[PDB]
Amino acid sequence: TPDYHQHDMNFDLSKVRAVTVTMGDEQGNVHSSLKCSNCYMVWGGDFV
Amino acid sequence: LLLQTNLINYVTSIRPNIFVGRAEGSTQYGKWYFEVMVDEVVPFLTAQATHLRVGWALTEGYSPYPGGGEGWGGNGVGDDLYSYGFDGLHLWTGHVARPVTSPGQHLLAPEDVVSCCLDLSVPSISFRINGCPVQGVFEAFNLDGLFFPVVSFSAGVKVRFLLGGRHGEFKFLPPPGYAPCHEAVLPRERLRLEPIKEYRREGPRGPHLVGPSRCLSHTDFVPCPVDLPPHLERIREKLAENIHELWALTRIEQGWTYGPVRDDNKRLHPCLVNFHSLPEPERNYNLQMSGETLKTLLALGCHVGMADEKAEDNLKKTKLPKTYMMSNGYKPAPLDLSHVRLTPAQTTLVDRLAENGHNVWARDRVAQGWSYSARLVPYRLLDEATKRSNRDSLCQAVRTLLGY
Amino acid sequence: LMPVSWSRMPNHFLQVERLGWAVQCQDPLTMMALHIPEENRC
Amino acid sequence: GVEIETISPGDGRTFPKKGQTCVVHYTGMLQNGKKFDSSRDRNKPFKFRIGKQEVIKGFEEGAAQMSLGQRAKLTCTPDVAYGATGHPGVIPPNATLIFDVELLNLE
Repeated sequence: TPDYHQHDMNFDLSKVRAVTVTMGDEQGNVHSSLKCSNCYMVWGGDFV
Repeated sequence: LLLQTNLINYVTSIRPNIFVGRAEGSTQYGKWYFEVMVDEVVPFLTAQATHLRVGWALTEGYSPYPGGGEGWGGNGVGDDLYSYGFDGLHLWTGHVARPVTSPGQHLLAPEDVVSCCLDLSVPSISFRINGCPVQGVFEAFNLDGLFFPVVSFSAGVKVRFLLGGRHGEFKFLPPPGYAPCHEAVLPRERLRLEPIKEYRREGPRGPHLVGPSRCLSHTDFVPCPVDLPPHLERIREKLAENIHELWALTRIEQGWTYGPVRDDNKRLHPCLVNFHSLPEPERNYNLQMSGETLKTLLALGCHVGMADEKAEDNLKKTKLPKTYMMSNGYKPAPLDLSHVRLTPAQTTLVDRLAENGHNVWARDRVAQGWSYSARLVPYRLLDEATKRSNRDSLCQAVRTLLGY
Repeated sequence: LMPVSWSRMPNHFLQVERLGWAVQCQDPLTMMALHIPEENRC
Repeated sequence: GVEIETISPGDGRTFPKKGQTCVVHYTGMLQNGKKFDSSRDRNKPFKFRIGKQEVIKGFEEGAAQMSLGQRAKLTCTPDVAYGATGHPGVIPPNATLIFDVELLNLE
């Protein structure tokens, strides 16, 4: 997505921004659990 | 297809000097709390609404950049993945907002209080309206640096910012276990409000262009303690007694002449006698931390070798300042380790050894649950007063160079 | 990706202790902007 | 369907009736976030008569549910405002309209 500006030479998939947003009721029981990430990729080393 | 255009107002962010983070070492508690006071009544001055937000941001923001931005203009907190904030009706992360629920359902208004939360084991951020919880929590972080209490404002704003024990009158009671955030300050200066990533500042001549500043990191805020010839183990007490001479020197000025009951407040001391006359944990008290220090001294990289042997007894003591004598008969008298002006490396080697001593004791304090609560920071980051005593105390032990 | 650009310096900024350590801000300020929609800077 | 979500509280007792003028200092937006109308760039508040079919259907069924001094946020569905052909040059066809209405005075 366009709001991604990580320019590093030591990048691994652990170095990916990911923020989990959860909301619930006043009872405390959750109501959704959204995860926004600035990057949606896989690792090619995870297949070969 | 085309290039649309419009008018955008301006916004700026302000943060305190405090710096909180979590890492292996001195990491405080991971439980912090503060409020804030707002009394602004200008919702539509100069067309667009007046942006007002508060929250957290990590120490890689670089957001301010007054002018252009990403969505529309150089916006404030919440429109990225490096800042988490709240406005009164929405949660902002990644420039996208979601509505929240609470009793009252109105955004920030004059005469109101908002309470933020911090808990770095779950790690998650919650918020609290003046007297009720806000139903929403951020989770799944990537905490690697530190955090800023950040505020956002467009213009025409006179917000008062609440801290705590210093002057912030906490209207409400923090939940069980939360530092008021005034304790966490750099122990080398006072606290103040400054704008983040400022590159122009006013002055008597006028504008001043300032480049990038410096900042700490997770690794920096972590103390780290450092990792046989017969004469090395032969001296022992000889250096210990020479160190033990000073143990009464200023404790004569204190007036603590061998207190038999350990008067901690009425000026007496129970370990002010000879080594054998001393209690059981008093010989390694001045030798174990010194023998290991000498054992570690090889790892210090110093160039030392016991080869003086000047009559093997020319190190004469200094004594006879009036009575100066106790029931024990010690009459403390430091030896002739006075005319030793050290070496350029020794000026730092003693400091380097002193840094190890502060770091080693820091690890010992950290082991017992960070001193088990109830005030010492990592070396080279600590205060100035602590940097004074530790030099002279270790110097006398180190002045034995070229004497034995 | 290249970690450099050339951004302009606005000619006027936002300008700006006691109980509460309040902030000071009176005057408003604004600017004109573009919204090239392909990738969305401004 | 008009979803009225409030933004700032109001009086809560004075509501518009038939045959009565209102002044509304609105600013309209689309679903994507692009503004297509504002009545504050002109510094001239919009005034309309309720019931005589001046405004669109979503605007008056939106302005009737509010109070004096209240500022709310509407989400007008495309069925009730410019369904098929739309308004040429401003609003694309089959687009959702969002209005941040604020009633200044006179119900």
